[PDB]
Amino acid sequence: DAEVQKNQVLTLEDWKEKWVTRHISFHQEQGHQLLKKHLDTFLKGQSGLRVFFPLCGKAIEMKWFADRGHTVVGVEISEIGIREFFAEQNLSYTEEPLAEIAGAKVFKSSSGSISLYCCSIFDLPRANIGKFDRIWDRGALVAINPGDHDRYADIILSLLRKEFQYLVAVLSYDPTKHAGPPFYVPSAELKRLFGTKCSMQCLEEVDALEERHKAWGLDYLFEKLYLLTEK
Ligand SMILES: Nc1ncnc2c1ncn2[C@@H]1O[C@H](CSCC[C@H](N)C(=O)O)[C@@H](O)[C@H]1O
Repeated sequence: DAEVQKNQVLTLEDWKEKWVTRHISFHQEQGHQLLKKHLDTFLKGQSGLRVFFPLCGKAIEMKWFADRGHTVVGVEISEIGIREFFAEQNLSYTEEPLAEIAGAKVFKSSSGSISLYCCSIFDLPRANIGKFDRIWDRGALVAINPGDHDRYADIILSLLRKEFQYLVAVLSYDPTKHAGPPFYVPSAELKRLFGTKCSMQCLEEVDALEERHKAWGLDYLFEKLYLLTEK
C-alpha cells in the first residue's frame, strides 16, 4: 500500500502547466494552521534563523518568517508562482540568472529577506545556498514523485545545520483511491528517509477531509505534523 503509488510521476513541465492553467488547489490563501499554531515554539528564543521552504509555490508563510527577522530561501520550478508570491505579499524583488543551472533564475526581495530559486530542487545543490536552521515542508515531500524520495531526502539532509528543526506535514489516506500528488507518505516512510539522522516526534494528527475529497473517492484524510531534530 505504501508501494501502490511507487511508479506514479508528475514531471517538471506538468507542474509548470498547472501554474499556467491555474490548477493550484494546493495553495492555502490563509496559510497553514498547524504551522501557525506551532510557529512560536519553532522559533522560540532564536533570532535571524535561516529557513528553507522546499517546493515553495507562493506559500504565504515565507512572509511570516521574513517579517520576524529570519532569512528565507525557497525553491520553485514555476516562475509564475514565484512572481505571484511577491505580488501577493506586496514585495519588490530583483531577478538574476543562476550561472550554475541552465536557464534558471533567482528572485530576491529588495533587501534580501526572501530568495526564491527558480529551478528544480534536484539541481539546487549547485546554486550554493548554504545550510539552514529550519525547514518547513508542506506540499513538498508529498509532492515529490515517490521514486524520487531517496534523492529528495538526501538533499534535505545536506541542507541542515548540525542543530535544526525540520517540520514536515504529510497526509494519510487510502492510496489505492487516489493517484497523487499529494502522494501518500506514511510514518514508516518518513522513518525510512530521515530516522537514522533525525529524532522524530509526531506533534499533530488532524482531520482534513473536505467534501472536495468526496468525488476524489476518499472517505478519510488526516494531516499529520512531524518535528525532526538532530539525533
Ligand atoms: N522538482 C521540483 N523542484 C521545484 N519545484 C517543484 C518540483 N516539483 C514540484 N515543484 C513545485 O512544488 C510545488 C508543490 S505544491 C505546494 C506549494 C507550497 N509548498 C504550498 O504549501 O502551497 C508546486 O508549486 C510545483 O511547481
